[PDB]
Amino acid sequence: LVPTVIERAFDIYSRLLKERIVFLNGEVNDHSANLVIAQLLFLESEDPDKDIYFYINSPGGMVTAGMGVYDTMQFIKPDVSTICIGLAASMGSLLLAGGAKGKRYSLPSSQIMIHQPLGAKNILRIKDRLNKVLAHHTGQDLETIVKDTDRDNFMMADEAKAYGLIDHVIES
Amino acid sequence: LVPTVIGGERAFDIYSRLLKERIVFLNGEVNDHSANLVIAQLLFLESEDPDKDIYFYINSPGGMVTAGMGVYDTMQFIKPDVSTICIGLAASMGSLLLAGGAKGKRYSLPSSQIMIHQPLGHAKNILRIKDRLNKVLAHHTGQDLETIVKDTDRDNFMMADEAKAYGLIDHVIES
Amino acid sequence: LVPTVIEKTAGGERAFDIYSRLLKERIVFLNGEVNDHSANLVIAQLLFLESEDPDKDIYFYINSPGGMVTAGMGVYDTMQFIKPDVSTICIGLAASMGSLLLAGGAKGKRYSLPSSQIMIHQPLGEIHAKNILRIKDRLNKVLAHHTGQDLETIVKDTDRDNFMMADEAKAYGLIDHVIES
Amino acid sequence: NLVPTVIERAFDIYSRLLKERIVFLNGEVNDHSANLVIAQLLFLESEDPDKDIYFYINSPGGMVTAGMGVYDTMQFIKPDVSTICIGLAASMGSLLLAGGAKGKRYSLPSSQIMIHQPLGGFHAKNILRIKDRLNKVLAHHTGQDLETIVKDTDRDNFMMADEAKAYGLIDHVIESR
Amino acid sequence: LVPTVIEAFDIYSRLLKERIVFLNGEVNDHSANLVIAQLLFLESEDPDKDIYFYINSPGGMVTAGMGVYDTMQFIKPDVSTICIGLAASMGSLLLAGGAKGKRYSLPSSQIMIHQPLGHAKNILRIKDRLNKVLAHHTGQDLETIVKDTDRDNFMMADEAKAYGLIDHVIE
Amino acid sequence: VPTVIEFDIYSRLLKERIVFLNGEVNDHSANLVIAQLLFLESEDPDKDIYFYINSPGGMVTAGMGVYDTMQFIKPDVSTICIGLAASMGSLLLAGGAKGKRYSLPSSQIMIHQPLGGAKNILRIKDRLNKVLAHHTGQDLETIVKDTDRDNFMMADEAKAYGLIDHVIESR
Amino acid sequence: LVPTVIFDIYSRLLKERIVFLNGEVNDHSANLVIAQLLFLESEDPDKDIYFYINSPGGMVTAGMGVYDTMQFIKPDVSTICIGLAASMGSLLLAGGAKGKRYSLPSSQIMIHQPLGGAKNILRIKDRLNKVLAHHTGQDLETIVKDTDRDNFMMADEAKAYGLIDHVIES
Amino acid sequence: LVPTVIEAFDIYSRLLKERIVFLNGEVNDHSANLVIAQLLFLESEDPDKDIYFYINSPGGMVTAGMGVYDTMQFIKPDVSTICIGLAASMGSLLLAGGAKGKRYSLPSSQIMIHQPLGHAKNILRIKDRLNKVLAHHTGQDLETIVKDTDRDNFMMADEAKAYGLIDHVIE
Amino acid sequence: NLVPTVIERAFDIYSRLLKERIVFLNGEVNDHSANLVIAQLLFLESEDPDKDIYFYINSPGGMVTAGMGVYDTMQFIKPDVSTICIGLAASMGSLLLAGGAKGKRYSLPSSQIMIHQPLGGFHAKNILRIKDRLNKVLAHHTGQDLETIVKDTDRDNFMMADEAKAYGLIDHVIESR
Amino acid sequence: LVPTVIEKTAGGERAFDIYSRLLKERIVFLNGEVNDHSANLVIAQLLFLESEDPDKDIYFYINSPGGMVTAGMGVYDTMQFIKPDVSTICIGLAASMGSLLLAGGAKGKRYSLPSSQIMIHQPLGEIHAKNILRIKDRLNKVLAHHTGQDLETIVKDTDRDNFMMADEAKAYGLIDHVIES
Amino acid sequence: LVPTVIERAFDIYSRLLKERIVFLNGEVNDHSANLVIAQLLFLESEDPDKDIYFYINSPGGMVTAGMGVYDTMQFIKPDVSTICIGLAASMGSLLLAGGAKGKRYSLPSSQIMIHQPLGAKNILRIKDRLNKVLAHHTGQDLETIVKDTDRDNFMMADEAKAYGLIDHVIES
Repeated sequence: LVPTVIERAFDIYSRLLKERIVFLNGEVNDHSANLVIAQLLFLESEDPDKDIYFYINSPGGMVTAGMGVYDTMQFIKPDVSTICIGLAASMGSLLLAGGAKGKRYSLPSSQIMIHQPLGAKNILRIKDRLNKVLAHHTGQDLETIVKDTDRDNFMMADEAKAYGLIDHVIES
Repeated sequence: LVPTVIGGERAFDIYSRLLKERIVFLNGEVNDHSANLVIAQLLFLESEDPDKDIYFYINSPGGMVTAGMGVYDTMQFIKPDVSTICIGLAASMGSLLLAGGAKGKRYSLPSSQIMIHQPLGHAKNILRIKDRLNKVLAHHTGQDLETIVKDTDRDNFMMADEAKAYGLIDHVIES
Repeated sequence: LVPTVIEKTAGGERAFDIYSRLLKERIVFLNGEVNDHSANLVIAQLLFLESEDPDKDIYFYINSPGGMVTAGMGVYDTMQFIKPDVSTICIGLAASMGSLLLAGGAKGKRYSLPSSQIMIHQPLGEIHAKNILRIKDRLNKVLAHHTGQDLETIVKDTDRDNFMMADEAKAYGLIDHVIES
Repeated sequence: NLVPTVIERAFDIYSRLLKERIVFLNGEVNDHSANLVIAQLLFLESEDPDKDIYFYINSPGGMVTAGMGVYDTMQFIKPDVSTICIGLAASMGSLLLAGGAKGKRYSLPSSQIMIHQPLGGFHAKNILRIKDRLNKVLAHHTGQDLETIVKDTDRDNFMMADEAKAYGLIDHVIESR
Repeated sequence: LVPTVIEAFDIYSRLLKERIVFLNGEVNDHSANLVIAQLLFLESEDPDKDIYFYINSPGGMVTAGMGVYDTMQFIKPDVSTICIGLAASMGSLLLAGGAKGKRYSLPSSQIMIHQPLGHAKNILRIKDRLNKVLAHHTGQDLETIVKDTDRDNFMMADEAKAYGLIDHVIE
Repeated sequence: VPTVIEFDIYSRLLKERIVFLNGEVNDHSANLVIAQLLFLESEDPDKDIYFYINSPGGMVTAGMGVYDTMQFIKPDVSTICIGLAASMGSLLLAGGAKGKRYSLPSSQIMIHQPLGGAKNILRIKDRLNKVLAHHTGQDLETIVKDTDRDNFMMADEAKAYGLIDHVIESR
Repeated sequence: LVPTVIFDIYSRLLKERIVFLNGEVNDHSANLVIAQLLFLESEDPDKDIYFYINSPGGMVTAGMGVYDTMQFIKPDVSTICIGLAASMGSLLLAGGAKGKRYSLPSSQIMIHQPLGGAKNILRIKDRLNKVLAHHTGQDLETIVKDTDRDNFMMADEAKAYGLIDHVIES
Repeated sequence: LVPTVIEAFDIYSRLLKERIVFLNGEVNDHSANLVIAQLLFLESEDPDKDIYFYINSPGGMVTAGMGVYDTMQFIKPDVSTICIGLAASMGSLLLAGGAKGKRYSLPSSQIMIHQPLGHAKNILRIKDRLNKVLAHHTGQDLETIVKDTDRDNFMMADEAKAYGLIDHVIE
Repeated sequence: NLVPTVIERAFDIYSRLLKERIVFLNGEVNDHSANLVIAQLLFLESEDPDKDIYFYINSPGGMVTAGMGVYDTMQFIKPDVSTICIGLAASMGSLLLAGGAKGKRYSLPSSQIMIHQPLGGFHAKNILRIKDRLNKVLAHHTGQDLETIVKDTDRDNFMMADEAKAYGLIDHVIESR
Repeated sequence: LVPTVIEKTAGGERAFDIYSRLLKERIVFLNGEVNDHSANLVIAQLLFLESEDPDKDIYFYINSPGGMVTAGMGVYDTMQFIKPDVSTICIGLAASMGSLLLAGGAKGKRYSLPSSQIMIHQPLGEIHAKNILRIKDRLNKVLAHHTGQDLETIVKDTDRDNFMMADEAKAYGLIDHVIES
Repeated sequence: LVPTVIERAFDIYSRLLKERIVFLNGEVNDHSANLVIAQLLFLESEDPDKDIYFYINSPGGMVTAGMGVYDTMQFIKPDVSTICIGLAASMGSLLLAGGAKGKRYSLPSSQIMIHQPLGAKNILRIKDRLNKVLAHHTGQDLETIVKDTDRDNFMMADEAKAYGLIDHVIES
């Protein structure tokens, strides 16, 4: 179902990749997470000083995979600007939240959710790290995050901006 | 995979032919795969030319709200005006994407079915998303919210004629 | 679907999938379960990169929960005996054969991103005997070699499901550096 | 669909390594996987009858008729076929490994080599005198008497690379570089 | 999966350039029709050069398979047959119907003339035609062929050479 | 399965006015309990029913039919939790007769009711909170607070909370 | 599976003229009710039947065979509700003896019936609304409006609507 | 399938007459609830005679399984435990929670205190309670129990006797 | 559902033969099939602790923990358990057969007896010292040294009834009446 | 569903399924594929009938295409070593183990109905060897014994799928009488 | 779905079996054929001189199984009267045809078909025996049967009586 473009033959995502556009669409997992990392590493290699535009529509997924992407965004040289174009739940909100400071966006009707669900024992811990990371990027107190996450504090686009997950709603 | 000149194969198919003329299809269920495709095509057509109008032909029974509203917003906030043409069925998110078309360019073919009811899809309180939908359906149609809220409650069915008078479309292509 | 990159290289205006493009930088990926299919893709790529140059480093990005011990052994062995240093970089998970593959990288060139998780549990995974699992001792020596750890320590922690964050794996000796910029 | 690929449908890593006369057997030997090896071995022979072939083997074995086809093709064609074990060579896998050119049969050190060949072979009764050509072939390449081969092919014996060198199944164990 | 050659050709396409065709796996309309297409194609390219038909099959459909046999027969170029692995049922017939003096097997192959079930009962005078075909090409008495087909006679490369199913075993 | 006289094991225990709810609360399982409660009412309406509960809950519709049937029959329905009382199980356990609700010490009790069970028609949610509050001796304000999160409880806390009256620690 | 008395638990409650519709109304579930109603009528034609309902409804054809069997038999069919009554469950609840239709407070009654159960021949849906209008006491144009709408009603509202006589609270 | 006795009793029913109960296979609501029913039934028949609880289980659900443990504890009669085959996870706990001096194993059985995954992360202070239970009944230090549970400590009948999981090995 | 049955749910042929203290193991040893034997062995013990039990075995084996449960139950209970092989006794099947009362272990003459015990046993590593109690048990009942048992339990050796008598796995081969 | 027969027998007014009722006349049935489940029902019944009387004949009605060789061997062996003569009667098919079971009946008491079909093909049907199929020789001797036929004749005709009508099986020695009234 | 009767508890077929009524319903196979043989053997044993009523509604099935039943009907002492109560195709017609001379019936609307379909090679032969058996019971020439069977000569109840498959149509 994916169309093709010229300028050479290109699928549409591949064409949009040339303009430094990366997509995450649907659930985060070893396949979808590793392809984002692959595109990010590639775009850094082409130009280490040009911004990348990371469009996110995700109900989240695996934490190991998602944190792989999150780390990669922080530690590549380029600024990864994050746009939410539908949803950003679970790891979707964290990857959104972890975009480059001042370049985190959402469309108005999207739904940002910050609760990280179920998907060895003392090992969470990981959850503490997700709260500490969300607190850095939003600026909230760690306590505020810990109270707000073990509860699916659902938020519209304007509510997420107040909370510090994104920087700008796109009304234009 | 359609009639192909020469999934992610190497070919120039019918949809790739018509994308060169800025035409875009939503055919079938709205979901993460299908919605992201529209949004990808809309972003692509904008970077090619930000002034030329896009022709977004729609035949959907609806589906996911989050993904659907993601398309709606993209239609609104890209510079190019998006024309909408209903070519069979426009229910739930189909009707909202249709009705969300640029002012003056919201078409439907004579026999099409527009249905404006929207079904569900922790939480319960969280479905004030239904109020965001009702505002936007009122904003584009021109109807009152007390009408839109009540009228978008029951499974209301419209032929193209009724969808013009209601305000979901601006014309009906008899010529 | 996998994205596609078009380039030139004094040879032609060539077209690569995103992974083949990164293979030009000597970047191989192991992503997901270690089985025959995925272990031979890795091994294939390592041989290809050696055939192109046996001295330039290889950067092996690992995000695996593990899998087959024989298939992973092939990869581990391939990493040791091709001429170029295989630098390993963990970008999510490295459990079981994955943590052996991560720890089997060149001295001083094993990395992990900060949020990655590493487990050194070596689970049970045609017909052959229990005493014939002296494959288990080889894993434990391979790990004890590469970590700098006492063999008794590796035997104690491998039948324990002992989970570690990135920096803890640094402490234990599974990696050399966590990546912080 | 296929895996790390250049295009101009696509030119995968196995193809790229076939330009270098490198061939794999990965997973169980069957009609599909065995004919692929046979077709590569024939193609490589026709490109250049004199340059060597490098056959990297990771297999639990499988079909005897299919595998014997591969085995036979390796002796038939003009090129020396070097064999390298890169994980498992079991049953037909061990036979194919052991059937590489004299002095050019390698194994990685962690590899497991199992000469036991189990049922099914495919109608089947005493006409599993296929089992006797198996053992003659295995005897010829190893230098073992036919007694020991029959003894050891009917018991599930497991060898690491060094026992496999000792036994004659392979000439070298890659312990370096 | 099938590797590719650049000069993008799949490996069987590239071997087709050298007039080499394969029957691998079960004989059925699809696989039989494929072999027929290749034999047709190669003749139109050159009707005077041999074709090399490598066979690893356990047989299968009689109609489909006899279609392949008939095409081998009635095309101009000699079709030389080489067994690599198994030749059972319609595989052993197709092996045995290669050009005279040009039927081969590699020495570890297994050849089986028995042909099972794969209409009416009286319409297995198709069975009679197969046994004639096998008799003609082997040199054997029809009585011998009919004995050895109802029995599941299993032959190695040497036995098949002695029976007349193939002309040479090659090393 | 198992059988006895002085009848499966569950039928035998139904003579001693004992009823089990075991596993998911659905139209099948709810109705058997309702049917058992009704039968026990007609057999002797003064005497007490002992209702054992080990369930992660299920349907609200099916579950509340059991709740009502406990209240609006003659007998006191004494509840005991013997493993798990989640979702509707918490409520059915909480809805036993006044002063007659028990739990075994290792039991886990969870008042949260998940979405399974459209829109504002989830005012049912307020009837649950009210039903709980009324039986718990706890304010609608904290009851809604706790049912909006995955709030686990041991038998000790459940008693202090109000959900049960006695934790069995003896004979 | 199901317990035993002295009979199985449902048969023993049939000894006291109690009948259950549990889960979906279909050929199988509806015919069991229909056979139980006939049996109770043959045991004593005057005594009241008690018909507990917990259903999301289902097949219109089968569910209307049982609704007719309630009217056609002599015994007054008391309909009690114990959790849910949607689609045919709403109709079978309403179709009980006037003076003897009951519910429990937490129950959820829904008059809406789905699509699944010739096109013009679904004039059957207009018979449905007539029969509801007859048992409720409402005008027909109120019923056709309300059905087609997902209008959820709890026991106190269902009393006001005419769908039921009482609400049990003791 | 289960044979029948006439005196039609199934064989487990007939052994119930001699106060013998089985946990065979995985511990889950169904199987756990069954065991609880039998322990309840046998006490009402006679609260002063021992019960003989034969255990061949690899464990399973913690909630369900602790329900069985608690019932064994708090009923009047001693529940003597006998391991025939396997006692892993909730099986080894249930074995170990039998009456003091009356916990048995046949000499070839395999006993494993390790308990895996089968809510929230903080709600595995259930893990703490299990390790207390195991510590209490074994006589071991909680530190030892916690070491040996996170490890997959596999014990034979003799080792389990030495550890205090059982009181006797019998021949 | 069940098979040739009297009623007064039903009284099948296995029940009718259980009145005669005859017990079967039919098909693979698992938690369901093994506990059935254990429950019968216990029931027969409780009916009458002194009269013998006749255990007719047709099994490819299966689960070691489950089967050892059966094995142990046979030694535990008071009654002599006679074992009769009626087709296959393999792995756990051969162990159960061999674990019958001294002098009361029979086999029909066409039966196949295979002492090879394969994986899976069930987490599993050196804790397959279950394998060492297997061999001690097999050694005790047969009279074979532990060497020979370890040698022969790890190779797929097949015995007809007369080799099984010779080896000590059974005391008698039913050649009459 | 299986029909049910009610009777009396100085014991009670008992109730049998149709097969248990015929078991009172010492009639056992093997119907369909020989496997572990069906071979033990047969063997169970044979032991039961012997336990009731070891001298009264048993009438074993066979309609099977065959199946497992070990399971059928059990039945064949059970037929030889219980004290009462097992008369066999073929009522449809007897192929493979079924024809061995039919032919394994008591001397002079093996029957078939006229329209029955008998094949003596012994097909291939945990892990063990090819030479270990000297089970095949035992079948061939068991058949050569019971048929009166030369062992070479049985070896020739068993790998041939040699089909026979009832009266042909009489000629070959597989049965004694065809039933004609 | 099968009801129960008194006089003792009885399923309906079991009750009807006491009046010497046997049923074959649906496809002929090892299960359904062996149960008819079992009932026939049983009814002979109860009374060897009382007729048995064999009601047949069958599309036929396996020939080995069906010929097992056919033989049993001929060689038990009782006369097996055969009634067709719906269909009697393939082996259904042969079992119908092979009822006791003068006691073979059909209801008027039933459909008798005499073609034996597909379900080693020279082995048919069996088919020759089916034609010879059908010729005995009907009285037709063997040639007539051989021509008429390798063709699905379909027949109503009155046409079957003319042909000799049954003796009487039941119009009363």
